[PDB]
Amino acid sequence: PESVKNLKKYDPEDPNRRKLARDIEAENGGAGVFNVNLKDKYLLEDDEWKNDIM
Amino acid sequence: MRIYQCHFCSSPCYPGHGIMFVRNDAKEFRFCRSKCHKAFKQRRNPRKLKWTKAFRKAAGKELAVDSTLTFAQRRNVPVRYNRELVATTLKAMARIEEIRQKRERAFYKNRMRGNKEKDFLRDKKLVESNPELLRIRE
Amino acid sequence: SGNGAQGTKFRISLGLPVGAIMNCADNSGARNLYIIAVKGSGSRLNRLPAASLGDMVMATVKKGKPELRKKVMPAIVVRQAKSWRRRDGVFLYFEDNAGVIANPKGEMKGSAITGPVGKECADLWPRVASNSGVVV
Amino acid sequence: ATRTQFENSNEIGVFSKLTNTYCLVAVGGSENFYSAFEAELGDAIPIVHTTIAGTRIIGRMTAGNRRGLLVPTQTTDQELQHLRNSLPDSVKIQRVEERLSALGNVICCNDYVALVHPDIDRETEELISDVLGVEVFRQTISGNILVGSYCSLSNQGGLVHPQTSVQDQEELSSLLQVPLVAGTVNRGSSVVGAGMVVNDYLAVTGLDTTAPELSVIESIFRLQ
Amino acid sequence: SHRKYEAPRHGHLGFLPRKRAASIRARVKAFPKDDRSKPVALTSFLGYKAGMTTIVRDLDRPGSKFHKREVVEAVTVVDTPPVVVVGVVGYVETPRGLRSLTTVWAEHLSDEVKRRFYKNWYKSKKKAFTKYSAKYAQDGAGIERELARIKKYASVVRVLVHTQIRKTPLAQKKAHLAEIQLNGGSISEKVDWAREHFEKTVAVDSVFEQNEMIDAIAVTKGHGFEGVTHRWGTKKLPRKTHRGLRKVACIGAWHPAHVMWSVARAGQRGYHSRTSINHKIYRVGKGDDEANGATSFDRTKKTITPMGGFVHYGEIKNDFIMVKGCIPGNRKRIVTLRKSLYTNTSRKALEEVSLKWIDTASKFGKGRFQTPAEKHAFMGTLKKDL
RNA sequence: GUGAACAGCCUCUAGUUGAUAGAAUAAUGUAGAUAAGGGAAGUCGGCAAAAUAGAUCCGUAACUUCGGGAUAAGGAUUGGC
RNA sequence: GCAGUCAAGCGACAUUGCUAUGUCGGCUCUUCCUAUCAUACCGAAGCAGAAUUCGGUAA
RNA sequence: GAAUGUUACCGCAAUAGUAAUUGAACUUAGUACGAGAGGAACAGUUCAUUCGGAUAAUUGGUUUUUGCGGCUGUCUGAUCA
RNA sequence: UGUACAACGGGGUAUUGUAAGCAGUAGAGUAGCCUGUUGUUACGAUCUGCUGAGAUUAAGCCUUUGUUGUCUGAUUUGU
Repeated sequence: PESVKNLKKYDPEDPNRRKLARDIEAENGGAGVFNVNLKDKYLLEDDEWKNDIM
Repeated sequence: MRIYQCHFCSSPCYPGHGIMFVRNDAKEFRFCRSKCHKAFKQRRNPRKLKWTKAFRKAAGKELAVDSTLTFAQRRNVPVRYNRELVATTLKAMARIEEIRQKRERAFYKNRMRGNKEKDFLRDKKLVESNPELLRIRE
Repeated sequence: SGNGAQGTKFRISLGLPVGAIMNCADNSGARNLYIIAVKGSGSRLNRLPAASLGDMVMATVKKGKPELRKKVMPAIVVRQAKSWRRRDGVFLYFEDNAGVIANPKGEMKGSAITGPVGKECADLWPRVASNSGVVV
Repeated sequence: ATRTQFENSNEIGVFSKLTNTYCLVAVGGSENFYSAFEAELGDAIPIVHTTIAGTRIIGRMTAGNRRGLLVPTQTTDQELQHLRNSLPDSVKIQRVEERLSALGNVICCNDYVALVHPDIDRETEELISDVLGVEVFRQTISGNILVGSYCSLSNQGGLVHPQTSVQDQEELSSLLQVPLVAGTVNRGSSVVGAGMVVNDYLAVTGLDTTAPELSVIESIFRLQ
Repeated sequence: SHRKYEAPRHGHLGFLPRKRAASIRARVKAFPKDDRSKPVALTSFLGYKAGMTTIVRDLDRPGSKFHKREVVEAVTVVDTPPVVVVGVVGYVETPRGLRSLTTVWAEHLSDEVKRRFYKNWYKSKKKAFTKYSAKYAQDGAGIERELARIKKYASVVRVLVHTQIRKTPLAQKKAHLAEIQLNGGSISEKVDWAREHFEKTVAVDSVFEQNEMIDAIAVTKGHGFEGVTHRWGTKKLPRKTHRGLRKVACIGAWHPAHVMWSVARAGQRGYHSRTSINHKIYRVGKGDDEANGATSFDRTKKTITPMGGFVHYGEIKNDFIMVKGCIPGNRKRIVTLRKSLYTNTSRKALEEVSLKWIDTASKFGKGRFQTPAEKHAFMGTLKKDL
């Protein structure tokens, strides 16, 4: 994919880089208590109902 | 969640109910209750048992094929979960259930039609063949 | 849990106590296994060690190629044949209890596994799942 | 070539599946495994936290390419819905009612050619061919019935387990129309298919993979 | 003699003596810390067990291998109709432990509690509160004096409440009096809040809530005279042992020359008050809300009550609390619900329990349908229909 | 009558209703049974239980004093019209 | 142990070569002791990590 | 279970007993340590072993519900029962 | 002397499995009369339709807009 070629390699150590949600996991509880929301990741025509329950 | 149809009776099997059997053929058989599981373990044929839906479908006691039943299928191809589609399906399921109930009632009425004539003939036969009983009655 | 397990073990009914015979499910040439002990079981008074689906046990081959007889090696149970509680909410049981032979590292002796393989065993043992052509 | 690990399992292929347009990873454990793919893939292609039949071996229970994805019968409707939502319309998702639910091990395929367990019925073979749009052949690697576990394939190349014979290697290379190399992964592990996941531009393997193994993987897959 | 083997003693020695409880109501021993920084609130509630049922919950427990999976589990249903305050007790600390200072009753009491004070109620003249009611009125002073005395010397305030038995399907018709310690604001605030609630009713959602952890205290099932084998789990003798085999054979040594109290003799089993803690509430129900057994993942307008009603119990028809696991005591038994009693901070307590589907199939047998509509749709029209 | 049988059970002729009893079904016992997976891992020891049991047909080894083993062993059937 | 060795006291420590004639056992049970096998907490050991030895309270 | 002026309800607690127990899994982290081999703490999180208290939600087990059906001998003239 | 209680009865929920009887151009086949070659009338285990029919339903299931019946039998207790 052309997106991969355009994408820049991950910076080994730099605050100005992709979040790498592992960091998000660490900053809000850690690996033992963090609750990953499977929602908000998929694509829908309208994001307003992205959290709705089937 | 998923309600499974009993292999021996096709009845809805809710989660946490009944027993499931897995054979070396790498397929699963689900039984709603211990009765069906025991019947299957005896190698019985559901088509020969009157109390299972298989016999009724084969015997024609109930409508075996109908247009309403085509809506329910194993959707191997998923849907993108559109909110409007959810409500449309919610209404359509109720409408289809009502229509299927009406059609089943019509089929039952068509199957049971003519019993009145047979009952009347039986009553006539009983009355004609019992003159002494009627004479004593009045 | 012994080496090779990649997670906690579910609490399931005990199917195979010590001395139980379980059929083989790999192309290693063995046909039946005799369980002598169960790894990870806490021995208690009068209580015969018992295994279950996904458990690792030490067994000696009783039937099959003679080269594998009289030697004890770790074995993993792939079928229990006793009803156990699945978290999905179904009391499922297998036709016949069976197991496979593997080294303590979890590597499967046989290149492939035959017949159904329990979910609670394939999930816990990556090698079993990789060498198993059928799950559930 | 990048080194990563599951919670503590070095068999990356078991707990993950990688393709040219999407990737699948297990939800159990933590996000350390998930973040490893992000470092190399970023957000160019979707990465979905998905389970199959409640197991973490989704990498071996499912098989597919950039054009489609296949799941076994044990997959619940919730998992299918999540996979459909989390992937673009260009990636097909088709439930498979085949007797052998181990799609990842039974089926080894790339964007152009596929290999399946001979026991698979012709109906499922045709379904795989249509959904994935690839040539499907019934073949085994030197008697290894599970092609999906003992072989790895991609548009750049493929890798098979060391026991493959020279004649078998030549036949498989001719059939798949890609270079093939017989070797080990994860420090001598013979299960190459389950040990690592590879695509046209990224190979991910366990930490145990030695430097010669990484060099061989890079050379055969032309990643550098 | 070390007997060559070590084995754990059969049965816990703390739950002795194994005698029958003095009352069907399991009196609560200890109340929470009673921190006076929070608003006044009740510490416990009274309910009646109404059988059990199954629940499928989308477990969101992080770290666990069931994270984001669907797990089926058992939940107990307790009938918890609103409770009405009928008095207050002022307790004054003493060197010999807490002592009851005085008790103040409400202006009027329903026949349910008046019945609790008689055993031949139908023969009784029903003189429950003929003079106390007369003393309450015509001066508004006698009670006020007791209230002031309680405010002056009381340390912990307990509210007298009783269940609305007439609302439950039970044919008992008798209410159960109980003392519930008042937590929250100062004792003056406690009595002021209790005073304003005289003759009024208190709901259950104001005490407990979803995801809350509670402790179950109730009398266990009675079983009568039981052998040691089942009473303590003693292993059976091999076969046909002389003078019986289902009993402990050796009772003690020659020295001492007496039977040790801990040798687990046979005797009464069950009917002993027991306390269980860390029970998570899964759902709080209301009798005025239709579709109590419905869920966001079900959409079915059905009540939690199983088809044909519960076994040995009527229809809920009132507010109820759904709790996972098993609660001591049998159906239609008075059970008191108590707070966790400690500042629980485990992830299980913090977990949010959003039910996916609630089982309402008949408990009278191998139920296959959740509501009569499903049964009619499946079986279809019958002979009796026409 | 069933059944090879005076084996086991019911019935006709004939003879009996005599064994202190009313209420409940606590533990433990006496007599008889059932049980998911293992199938002796229990015990001094297969102690007790269990398993095959009649009839028709195929077949029946070592040994042997040729008379026996033998119903060896192991297999197929049993109803009604 | 045998036969020596020197010597603070009135012979301590150190020191020289070799060197079944009985019936009790087992299944269940309760309790007690520490002279601590495992678990809690610590000190010394070539404890770089890992693993391991001894020692102190603790049944 | 008598005596506590009677009955009933709600309470305090002198006193006696007392329980939880142990290993694993993620993160820490292939990080400190280490020439290499290999390889950890703490904190946070998730299960299981033994034991103890409950309870039939689901599943297993029992049938005198002798509840519902079928089978054999025999008897009520036959059917039904 | 009233959302009072008890025996029935009506429903809900369950268990089992298709009841007696009727009719059949189903029914391997065997017989009178006749005269075929689907003859007819007889026997005929079973099967088919009334008939998911019939039976039980609490002795420790839920409910009851109905029917019937019951509601002053003895003793004891005092600061």
